Amino acid sequence: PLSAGLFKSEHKNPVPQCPPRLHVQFLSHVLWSRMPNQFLKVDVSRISERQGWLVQCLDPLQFMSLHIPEENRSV
Amino acid sequence: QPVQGMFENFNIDGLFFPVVSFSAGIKVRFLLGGRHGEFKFLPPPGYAACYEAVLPKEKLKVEHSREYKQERTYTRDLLGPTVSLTQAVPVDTSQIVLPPHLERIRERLAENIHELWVMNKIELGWQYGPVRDDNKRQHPCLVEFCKLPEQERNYNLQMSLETLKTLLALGCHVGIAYQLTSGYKPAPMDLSFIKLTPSQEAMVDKLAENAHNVWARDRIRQRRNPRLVPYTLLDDRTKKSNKDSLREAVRTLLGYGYRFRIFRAEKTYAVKAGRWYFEFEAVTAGDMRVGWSRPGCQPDLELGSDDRAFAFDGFKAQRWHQGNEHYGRSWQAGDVVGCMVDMNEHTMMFTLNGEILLDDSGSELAFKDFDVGDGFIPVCSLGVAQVGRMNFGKDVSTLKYFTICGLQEGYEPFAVNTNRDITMWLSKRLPQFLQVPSNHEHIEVTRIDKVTQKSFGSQNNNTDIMFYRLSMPIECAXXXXXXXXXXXXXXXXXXXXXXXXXXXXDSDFEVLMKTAHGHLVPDRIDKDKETPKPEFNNHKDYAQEKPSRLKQXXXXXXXXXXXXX
Repeated sequence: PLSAGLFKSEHKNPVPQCPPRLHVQFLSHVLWSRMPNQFLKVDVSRISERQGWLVQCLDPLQFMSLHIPEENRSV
Repeated sequence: QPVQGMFENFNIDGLFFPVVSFSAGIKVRFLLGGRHGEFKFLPPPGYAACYEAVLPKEKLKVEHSREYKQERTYTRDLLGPTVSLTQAVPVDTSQIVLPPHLERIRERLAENIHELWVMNKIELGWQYGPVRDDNKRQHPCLVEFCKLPEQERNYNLQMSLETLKTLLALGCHVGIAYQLTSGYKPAPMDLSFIKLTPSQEAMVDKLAENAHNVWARDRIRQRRNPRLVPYTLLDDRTKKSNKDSLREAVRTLLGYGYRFRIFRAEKTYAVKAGRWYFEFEAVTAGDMRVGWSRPGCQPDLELGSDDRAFAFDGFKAQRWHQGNEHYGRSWQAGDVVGCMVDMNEHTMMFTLNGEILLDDSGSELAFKDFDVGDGFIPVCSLGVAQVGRMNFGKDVSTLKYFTICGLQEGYEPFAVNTNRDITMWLSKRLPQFLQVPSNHEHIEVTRIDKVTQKSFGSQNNNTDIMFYRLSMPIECAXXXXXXXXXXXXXXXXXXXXXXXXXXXXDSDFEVLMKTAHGHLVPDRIDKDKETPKPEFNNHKDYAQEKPSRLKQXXXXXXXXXXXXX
């Protein structure tokens, strides 16, 4: 029945109100990224054998990330 | 056995490439033809391979995907933006009227080109025979110019025409200034004795370039000959022949008398007292700035242009603040610069390869009487195709000009008393969405409340296009999958009804006029309704619902897409 009455908790309220979360977001450029202190350490065979190009990865590496749902984004 | 699916209807703009993504515990082998590998199955008809896709006379290696995703120490070559390879048609000659004043010169040069066409074949040992052959060392196009018919003279004629037309197109003015054969006597004059100027040498080079361009444009209809690349992308061995073939034209003419990337450290590493010194190496001499900024610096504004950074640029030898002042000297390829900041005295100094920089007033000091604020963090900025390297300390064995300066005046490395490396934050490229701040110029948003509305406003002199978007997106269940855009009348728009399980975020892309009061209103008729109420000058503003999409440009179409089968 409403836009606000679809992505919120209540749905049987047909009065089109706007909660404070509904704020316009413009595509901005002021953002910094974090260069990790550890990478995957991929080693290429560097021999270029006649039976293919070899790429190897053995050491595992993990990290955790928060998931903002209303933005549907992982940080 | 092939799979039963494919991604038809996808955007073909861009340079496609094969890619493999893996997490851990994997041993993968690409398979091509030739010395790179061996195919296990046979390719379908027509499909070539990458070892043939590689450009001629250029190597083939394997990067990761974009950048320096290498497990390396501080000796990582940080790169800024780059160009589109500078390469991702011949010159127009036919659109000029040929002056009949030198049509006789054109015919003389055509006769000379024909007689040299005879000459070189006879040097190989070709006689004049009635059969058009190449292995029988004979040619029926060696007879006098006058007895040459129209089916054999047009070649040299058009050659002379296009030579002089290319000359006029380049801009130089054209005007007034033995082995016994089998019947023909080609011997115009001694035309290989006087020097040719380098200008005319490059002229003949450009003539050969144009000729090879037209020849390649003719040859692209054939398969995949290695000579289908333009003349500048051609091997240096056969260029001289095409250059000599065109040099004699001007020989006769003369003889006859006729987005920068910013990098910094973590904001928590700011300093408020002491002497801090760090090195910045640059293997290039392009656009590169280095200095100390406050933990409020903009990742998109130019480094130093505001009161949040104090930098120095060697590309112009200028210290950078709110304004630019000529300071120090420029650097070259493969140089270093040590930056030192004393907070007890508010003193900034820079040494290019151990040589302290001087200002115009004869003072080694760069910056002076500045606020301590909240701290000063090292910062660098690189331009297009500019790579560099930073050193915050912790490696005194690798620091070169620390003993030359800094070691005695109580100056300390930025990361000497550290047990782990610095985070080394950077400026990201993908422009994600952010909420409109109150202290933002040229863009203001209000909110009132009958019905509830969020109106807009602006006060600016330069116009652009925005990408306004709502915060909370509407999610679609497994059954529901339809979206209809109804104008002031009825529902007339593109059939956008495909979403098995997605989350669409309402948005409008509006151009900035002098007065922009177009806004969004959550209204109601029978279901969820968002009305993007526009105003005057509504011809390029769009309004739709979009998932996560990060692209900043000015286009109504050319959007990414793909239909999976």
